[PDB]
Amino acid sequence: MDVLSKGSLKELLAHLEKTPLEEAISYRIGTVPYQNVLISRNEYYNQLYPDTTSLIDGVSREGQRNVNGLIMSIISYVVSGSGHYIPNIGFMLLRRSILDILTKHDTGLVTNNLNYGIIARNLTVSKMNCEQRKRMLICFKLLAYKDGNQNDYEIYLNQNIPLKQIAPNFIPGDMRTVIHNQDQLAIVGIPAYRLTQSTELSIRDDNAKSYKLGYVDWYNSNSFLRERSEFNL
Amino acid sequence: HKYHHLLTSQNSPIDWNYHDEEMHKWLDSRKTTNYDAMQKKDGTVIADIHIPKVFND
Amino acid sequence: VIKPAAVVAGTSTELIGNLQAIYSRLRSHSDIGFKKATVGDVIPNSYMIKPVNSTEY
Amino acid sequence: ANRATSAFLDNPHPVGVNYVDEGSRQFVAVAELLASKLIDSSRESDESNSDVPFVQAYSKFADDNPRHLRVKTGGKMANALTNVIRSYYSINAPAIVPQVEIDRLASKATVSGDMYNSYAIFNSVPIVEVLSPARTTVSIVGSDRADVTMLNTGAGAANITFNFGQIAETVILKGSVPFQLARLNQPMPAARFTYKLRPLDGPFIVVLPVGNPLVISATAATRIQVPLAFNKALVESGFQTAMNDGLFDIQNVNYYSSFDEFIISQYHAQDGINRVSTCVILGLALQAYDQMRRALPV
Amino acid sequence: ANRATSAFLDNPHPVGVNYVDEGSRQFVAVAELLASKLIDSSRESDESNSDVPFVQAYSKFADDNPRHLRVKTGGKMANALTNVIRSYYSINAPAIVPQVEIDRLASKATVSGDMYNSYAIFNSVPIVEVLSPARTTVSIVGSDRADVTMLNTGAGAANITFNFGQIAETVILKGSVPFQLARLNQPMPAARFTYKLRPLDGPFIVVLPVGNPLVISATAATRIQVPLAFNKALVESGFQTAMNDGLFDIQNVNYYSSFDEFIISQYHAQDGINRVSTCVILGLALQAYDQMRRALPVR
Amino acid sequence: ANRATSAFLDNPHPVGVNYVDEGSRQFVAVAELLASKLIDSSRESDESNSDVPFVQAYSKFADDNPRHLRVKTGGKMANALTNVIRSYYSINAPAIVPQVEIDRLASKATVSGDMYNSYAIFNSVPIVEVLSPARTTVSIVGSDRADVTMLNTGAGAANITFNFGQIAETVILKGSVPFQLARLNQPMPAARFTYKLRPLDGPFIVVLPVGNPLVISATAATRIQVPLAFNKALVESGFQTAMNDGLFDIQNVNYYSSFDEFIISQYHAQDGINRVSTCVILGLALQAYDQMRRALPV
Amino acid sequence: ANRATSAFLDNPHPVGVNYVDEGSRQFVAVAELLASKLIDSSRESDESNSDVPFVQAYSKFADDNPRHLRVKTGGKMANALTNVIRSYYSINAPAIVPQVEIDRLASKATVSGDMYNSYAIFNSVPIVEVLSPARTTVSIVGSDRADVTMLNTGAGAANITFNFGQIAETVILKGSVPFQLARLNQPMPAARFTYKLRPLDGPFIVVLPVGNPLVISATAATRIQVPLAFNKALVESGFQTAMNDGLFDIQNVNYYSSFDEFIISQYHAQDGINRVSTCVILGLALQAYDQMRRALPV
Amino acid sequence: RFGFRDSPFCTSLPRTIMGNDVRRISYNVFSMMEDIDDVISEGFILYDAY
Repeated sequence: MDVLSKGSLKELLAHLEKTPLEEAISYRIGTVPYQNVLISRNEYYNQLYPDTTSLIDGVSREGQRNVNGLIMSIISYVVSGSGHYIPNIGFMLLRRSILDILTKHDTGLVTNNLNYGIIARNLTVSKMNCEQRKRMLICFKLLAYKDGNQNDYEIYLNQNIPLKQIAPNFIPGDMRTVIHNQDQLAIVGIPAYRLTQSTELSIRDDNAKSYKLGYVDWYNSNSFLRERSEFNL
Repeated sequence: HKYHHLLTSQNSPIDWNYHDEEMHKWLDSRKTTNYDAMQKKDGTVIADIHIPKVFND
Repeated sequence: VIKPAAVVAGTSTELIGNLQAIYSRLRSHSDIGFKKATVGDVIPNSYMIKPVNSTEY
Repeated sequence: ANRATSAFLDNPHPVGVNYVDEGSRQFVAVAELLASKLIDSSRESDESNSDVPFVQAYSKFADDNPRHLRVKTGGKMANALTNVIRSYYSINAPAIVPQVEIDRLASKATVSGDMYNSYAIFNSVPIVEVLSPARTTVSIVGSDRADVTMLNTGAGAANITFNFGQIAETVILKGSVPFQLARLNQPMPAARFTYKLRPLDGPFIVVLPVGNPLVISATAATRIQVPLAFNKALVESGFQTAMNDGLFDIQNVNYYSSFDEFIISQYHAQDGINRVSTCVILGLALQAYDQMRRALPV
Repeated sequence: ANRATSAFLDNPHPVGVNYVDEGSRQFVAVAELLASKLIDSSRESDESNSDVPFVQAYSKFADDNPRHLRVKTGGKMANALTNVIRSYYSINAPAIVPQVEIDRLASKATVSGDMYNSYAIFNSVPIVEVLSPARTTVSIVGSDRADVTMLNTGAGAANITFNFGQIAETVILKGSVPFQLARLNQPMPAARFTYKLRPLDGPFIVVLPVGNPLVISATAATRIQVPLAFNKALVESGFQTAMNDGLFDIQNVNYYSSFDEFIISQYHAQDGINRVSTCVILGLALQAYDQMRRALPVR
Repeated sequence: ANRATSAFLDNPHPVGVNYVDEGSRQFVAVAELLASKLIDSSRESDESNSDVPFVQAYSKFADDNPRHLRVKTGGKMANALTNVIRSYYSINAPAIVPQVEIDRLASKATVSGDMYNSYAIFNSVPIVEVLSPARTTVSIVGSDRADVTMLNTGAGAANITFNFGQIAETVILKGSVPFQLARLNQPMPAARFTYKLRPLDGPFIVVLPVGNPLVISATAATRIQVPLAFNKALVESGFQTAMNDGLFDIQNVNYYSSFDEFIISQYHAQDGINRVSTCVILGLALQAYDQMRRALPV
Repeated sequence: ANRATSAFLDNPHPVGVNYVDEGSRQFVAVAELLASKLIDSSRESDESNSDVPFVQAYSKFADDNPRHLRVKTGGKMANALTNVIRSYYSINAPAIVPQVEIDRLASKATVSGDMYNSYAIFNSVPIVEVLSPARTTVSIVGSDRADVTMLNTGAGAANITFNFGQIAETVILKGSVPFQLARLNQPMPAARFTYKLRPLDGPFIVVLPVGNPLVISATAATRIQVPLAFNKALVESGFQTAMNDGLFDIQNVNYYSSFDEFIISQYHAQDGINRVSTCVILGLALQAYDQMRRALPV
Repeated sequence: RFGFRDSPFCTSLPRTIMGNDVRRISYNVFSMMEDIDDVISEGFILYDAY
């Protein structure tokens, strides 16, 4: 809910600096993705509603134990709000910040073999909105510039023309680009009053709607409950 | 395999009989042309050595 | 050949006709192949073109 | 045996998955409401011999005053409405409109955005399969009125199976000459011109006597939930306009003669009830496109 | 000789003889007027984000205040309109609406029961009979546009007689190839693509040459007196709705694809001048039915 | 070789050359505006219990106060409107109403005479010619939806050329069975159920296999500039009323099933652009004729 | 039969698909307006013996103050203008200028950016095909004025078919000696020196006597919608400069003598309307290029 | 054109700044905004008012 509230690149990067990798990994066992299922939407239809499960839903799903699974878990947290179940990663790695994983070599993770096309297909980029895609491209650029793969990122953008139009205008390692960036990346914000307490047909739309409706209540009450446990640590 | 059946069947997008007949008519014309070309360069006996008329199909 | 023939056929006679139709075409192509070696002309060979310095993406 | 299927029911292409949320539904409803006021204001301006009613309507729709030396394009609302129409048709469309832009355009007027307040009747006839035995020829022509022409060449009468799907509500069958039709495992009645059928009542068997061809004319009615502002006449005009403007020109898509065929074909696809909700929002957007473009041609 | 006739013209079932007086005609007009207010109020409720306009119009229509947990169906007015519609369609349908209920509902709004103020155009093509010789085949398909396919297998040219009835005003005939058509005992003209005909002129003879088949497309237009509130689009939508809900499922009745077919079929039957009056009231009732259900839907 | 053509495209008759000036265009625009108010005043009068809204509307239209025991024809406006419709249809029809009378009736309301601000979509299919080989039979039926039935009795497959003209913007081809179609001197693609074509691309070649006949259904959409008040539903009703009232009965004219067939046929004639301009003015006059006659049936 | 066609109409290459948006169009209009001021200040500085007028104009155009011992190329506007001209010509030419640079440069002056306000007349004569019998020989020379030389060596008179396309509005034919010309299915008139023809009317037949060769000179006029600032003299000069400076030379592109030939050839290709729209923006860009390069020879 | 220092006048309000479209908020929405501090950091256009 906090990560989805950020609406600027410099807010999003600041949040990733303070957030450990533990928050991007779920301890719930979940279900296997890419499964054709029938769900109940009784507000609209008497019959069951066909849908397919995906990693970028708001619900935690089982994840693979490879490096590909950990990168997919990070991106899913940014774009959907929840991570995936990857057990026994390691105490040292889980303490590191998300930005440290993406942009630093001291972590001990190797991401040179990652294929950006495969990761996008596994995350169902075709079903992602403009804000979600821009967030995903930010994570790709950070990973590419860490590995010296700047050319591969540009070539990958040439192949996918629609992704090129919405590519973020920031160069990692340059502070000027982050300062002057004017991107809008807020999936969840203070709702327009027109929003109602109604369900949505798709799994993704309903879960995103749930985050939107609960943002006002979370905004008012998160500070005190966080402080009630943070003090005397 | 469904596409394989379609290309074989009567409703194929390719008229196989028409193309096969034209290949046959193109091949024997080449045999006549190549045989005549060699009859001028060297003798008829040498032409029979290298392009036998017995072998057709 | 049995896989293409039975993908759509609903009767045993339907299946036998498809099998014979495919082999009629196959045997017609075998005759053309041998004729190509007897016309006095060289036959082209299949090839694949790949970039000199391939790029990952 | 031979199988005959309707042309428009074949291979429905996937539809877009974007701009189907509550916020985006309101924007389409806002565009329709504001586009209607543009048409009415132009009529009022012509009658009153004053451009003042049109200036207000254009300013609300386009966020800028009309100018004599600037082309009247409808502003940013027109661009957003055009882009969402492209996205609805196919999943391969770019879908580049920001969420901040959509939300600000939904605040121009207050509308519920509910797409289930009413219903509309669609007339496309879905013949999923016509199964005919040997020595018989069957041809299916037309979508709004389906004509099935059958010839019996063999020695005796033949039985022909008709499948109308499980979605259409009612189907009326009319023949050139009286004919016999009955459900599976049911006795055949006396020959008569007209049959009224429920498509959910299994496949239907038609007795085809030897001799002159028998032609069956089929009409069907299907009810699909639509918003209260839905108008089939305006949706049909917008669908034709969008095709001519190139809004539907994307790779790996199917083209239809009318929005009637488009919505029914997507309904009959596997898991087609997912697509029917997106198609209704597309129809409403086309209703806004027709009114806006007629008032502001480009 | 072989005889071919249009499918929709065959055996028109008798229409009802009840609820055709001035009091019942006023009730149908009142229902149509109130149903239009119901559909407009629902639009206003959407634009104002308030249920007051819709509750305001539903109270006038149903004489009851809408309450949550109770399904909104239209009240007693919906019950009367739905059952009166069934009686108009067939004479076998029962008459179950009391006269006290009709009089009370007719007094809700002031309106005239006049059903002959205006006119409308109906496009069903009446082909009463097509008479052909032995060695020819004739097939007729379609109602709005009728395609007549004729094939001649004999040695010489044959004459086909076309009867379009006496009710239709004009009939336009278009052929796939130029053809000759003339009235009875009249010299044949030169081959032409199109013919404009008056059905009252008499039976028409078509020369069918030996060879490829000749297809004649027929379009017809007829004038029927209707009230000013008549809207063809709304009437047709209500006709399909009434069919889907099963109100027209009565014993020994004939089913039509459109209201245009239904009204033309009843016109061409005997005592069709009396039948067409009842059909007009049914069309206005179906217009009220269409607007009522679209305002109050059921999944 | 055999040639097949659409029936409604054959021999378009010359249209009238009068009442096409700015003052005459204003009169038609005034007539449509005042006739629309006549139809709306009737509904408002019935809702209340006063004939005042109708009396005001009729007095403006007819220049005379309505009276009982009189037919209520419509006054001089109704007479003038009837005669100009006759003149538009044919160049043989006389021009009766003087220009002074037209100008006087045009001053009753202040409306612009522009007739080409907006556009409309017309769905008549212009199959100009279908060229077929010796051993093939081709039949064309229909105008709104054109069905072409072709049968090949020859030994091999035959190529059939389709020419849709240059005016239509899009043409959708649907087949009873999947078929192959390609442009001139172009490779044939795989068999497909539906095709979307631009008639300006060029003549198209359809492969007709030996066996059962193949039926292709064609639908077209052409955009024609019209006034904003144009309504296709009202124009078509007036066209039928015009033919039924016998004001299109002139020597040496061609008759059509609908206004849509009339306007597409004139577009494909020699001076297509000039002919269509007159027909659009005829369409607006017919729209006024329908509204006026429904309120005042004589 | 022998077929002869104009040379400049053969094989038009695809145009670029970048820099066609509203912001890009505004950039070209701003560049044209600023280039016009650059050449006006250069003349003023010469006549006033002061460099102040030129310094002010160059600073706005180039975003830097003029300095001695520097090249005075034209700044970032010159580079963007040069690169967009390359992209418009060919689809193979890369698009280098980022959209951020285009948008920043478009904010220098307020312009409409609409390229369809006005029109221009183009005088290239399109001869799509000339069909001749076996005995006759036909040769076509010229683009602005086309001379068709025909000689009949057969026994009798021959019929030569002329097709001028459908885009050209008026074609005027003049002959060395009086000749006979008529449309399809029309009577042949007496021999005249000159004919005025509408290419939309149809193919035209010329009777070629046996005696002496006949040369027909053809002139045509075509109307293409262009912005109001369009100047044909400046565009033609800019086109030649673009070719000389070598920014049109890429792989697989046709070359033309004038911008008139380039725009007409693209009109007659497939998707000609969309191609011509891009070529109009190239014409305005070439107009800006000619003025800026003449003010600052580099 | 006028030589003003830090001119508050633009020839037209820019459609895009730094490659992204400038956000537009109606005056009514901006009045009810409680997250106004986050919005002003990016910049916006106010409309629907005189």
